[PDB]
Amino acid sequence: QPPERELSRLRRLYQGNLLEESGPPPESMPEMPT
Amino acid sequence: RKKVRPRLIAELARRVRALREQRNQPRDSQLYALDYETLTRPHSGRRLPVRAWADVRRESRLLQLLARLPLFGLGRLVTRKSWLWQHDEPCYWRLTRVRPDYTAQNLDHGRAWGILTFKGKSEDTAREIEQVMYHDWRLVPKHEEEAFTAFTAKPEDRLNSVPYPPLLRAMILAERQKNGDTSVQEPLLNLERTRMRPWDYPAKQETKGRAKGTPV
Amino acid sequence: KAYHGGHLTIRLALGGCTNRPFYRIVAAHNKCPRDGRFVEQLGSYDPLPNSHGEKLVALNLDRIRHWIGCGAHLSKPMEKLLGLSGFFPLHPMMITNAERLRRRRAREVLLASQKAESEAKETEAS
Amino acid sequence: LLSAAYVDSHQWEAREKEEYHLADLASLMDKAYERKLPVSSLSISRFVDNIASREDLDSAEYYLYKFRHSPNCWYLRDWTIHSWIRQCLKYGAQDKALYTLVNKVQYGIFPDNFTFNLLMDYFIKKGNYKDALSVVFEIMMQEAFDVPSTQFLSLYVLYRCLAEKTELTWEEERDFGASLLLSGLKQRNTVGLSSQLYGYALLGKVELQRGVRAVYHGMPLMWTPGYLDRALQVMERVASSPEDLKLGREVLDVLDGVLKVVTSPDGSANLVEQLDTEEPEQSKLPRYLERFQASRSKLQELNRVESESLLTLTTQLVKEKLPACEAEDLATYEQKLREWHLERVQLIQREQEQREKAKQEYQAL
Ligand SMILES: [Mg+2]
Repeated sequence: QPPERELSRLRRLYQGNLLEESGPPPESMPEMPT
Repeated sequence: RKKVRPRLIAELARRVRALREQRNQPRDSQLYALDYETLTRPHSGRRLPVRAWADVRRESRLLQLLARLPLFGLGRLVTRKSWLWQHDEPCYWRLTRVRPDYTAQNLDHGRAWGILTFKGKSEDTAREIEQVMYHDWRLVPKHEEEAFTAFTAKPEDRLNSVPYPPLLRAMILAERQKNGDTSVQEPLLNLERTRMRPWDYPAKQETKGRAKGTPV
Repeated sequence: KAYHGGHLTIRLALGGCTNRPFYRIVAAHNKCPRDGRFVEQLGSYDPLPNSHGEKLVALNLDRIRHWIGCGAHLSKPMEKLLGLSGFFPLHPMMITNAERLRRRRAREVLLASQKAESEAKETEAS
Repeated sequence: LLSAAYVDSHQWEAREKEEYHLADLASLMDKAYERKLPVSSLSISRFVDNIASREDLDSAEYYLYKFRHSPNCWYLRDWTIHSWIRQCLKYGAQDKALYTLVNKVQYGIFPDNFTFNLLMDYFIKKGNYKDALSVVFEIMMQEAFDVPSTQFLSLYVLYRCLAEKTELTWEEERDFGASLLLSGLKQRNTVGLSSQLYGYALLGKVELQRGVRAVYHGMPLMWTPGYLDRALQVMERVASSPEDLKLGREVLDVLDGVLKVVTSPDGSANLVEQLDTEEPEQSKLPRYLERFQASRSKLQELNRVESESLLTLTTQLVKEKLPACEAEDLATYEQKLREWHLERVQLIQREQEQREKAKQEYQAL
């Protein structure tokens, strides 16, 4: 997980062209829905 | 052979073309002029990238700051807004020489030299400064130099050695057993010799190219 | 052709027929055509599973190390192959793409569960 | 404020100067620019030295402009710049001196602290405190408050103008704020510490009303937000200082007014320059107002407030200390004149040698 100060530094650099923040990915591959 | 005839016109053209280039070399005031309404360079009609538009209107060029200072600000410190935003540690140039473009009617284009201090670490020799025509420079006030330049280095925490890749580690250990060297030491890569500079680290201006003098 | 400038690179040269791709790993000057003049062939890559279900990669690891020691660059597809083998570390985008796929399948599973819950509401309505 | 001895021009007028007709020298420089050839610093020096009339100044102003926009602009000599201001004062062309000084980027006139005092004092004696203020702002833009004499004169002009000016525009607040702060920092007296708190207050006003970029853009000031925090620090330092230091009452009222006004108000250059984690200055105003009252109570409790007006305190400081500075500055002025005389002789000698060699080169050719 990036440091919170580092996430804010990027939100300032790319202000106005940002995407929703992504958290930690799932620990394993989610089983394919069938 | 001996039927390969000489080509006088080709030799004449090469020399003549080269001579004209030296005579009609463009100046910094012309190559780097800008139209702020359209953010397009008249010399070539190149439009600046979108991510540079805000700073071109909001920030100053280096020699715009230095033209207002006695001796063109020799000895003064200058930093860049990009560095201020990206790096917490002090990043600046200590100006040593400055060659303004006399042709410019405001002496706002030229070349500069200085000593780099990037992320708190200072180089030992002065070299030419790159990206002098960028709208990114901020002059440091004299009264704020002491607080600005104050830096205390932290002990380096980036690993100095790492494991070998899984296959390359097995090939090393296999060679040990074949050659009779018996040991359980883990092969380790040394990263100290090959440590990379930051991507925004200043580059060598002396070896950089300059744009040609043919208008578009 | 008589090239001026460029560097040696290790890349995949596409061979085979239509719908039957096959690659030759080669060391070649970067400016040369994809399937043209090369310096050395360093292996082959067959991207189609064989009878045993195996995609077969051949790497001349002795010659590959020689050309990397002489300045040879690596193409991004070749960096991925060396990472899968274990000769190089896994490429940053191999890891990121695997994470993106994990986050995208989690959404699909969640949406299916929500649809099943919506279907359960339909079952409750009867 | 300065004595007649400080502004006497007997020493400058007694300098050894070469006699060159301006017309002849004018032709030499004109040919060089036509041929795109560099002009000597000694040449432009000879022109300014031999100015003999009001009309000659206008021609020299044109040639100073041409020299600035030439390959050897950097080599403009200090004595040449000082003589220009001396000639401007001599023939009544003070407006021209201020014009060239304000348009430094075009003419290249960067005077030393002694020269600044000569021009600034002329306006002060004549009562033209609008032109004198311009000289002070130019000194601030160049960050040239090194000599103590300049600091005293600059603070006297600033406080006298501020008293008359009840209404201040945001540009005026910024210019006055910077000038007071930089001049005040040099001085450790009560007037100096009062000017620091006065300057931070004015700049803090512009920071919370128009943004921090209005303060630092094109100004010799820092870009880190929190100018009102710097103002409060001056109060906390004086209150807690073991040594007895006092802050004028007038400044404390100004800071109180600024805090109240900001607290209860009634193309693509639009960027958020501060990190999201850092608290905005506006949100911190409630805490700032509590610190002010606590510091004011401690200062008044310790009797560290000076009822006397800042203009009256500065006037006493100038009278007490300025006489001593004049003697020191005048001694350095004589040393500079001798240094300039020796350097000028070296340039003249070097020119003679190259010309003699030029004859030998043609003889060989
Ligand atoms: Mg780049």
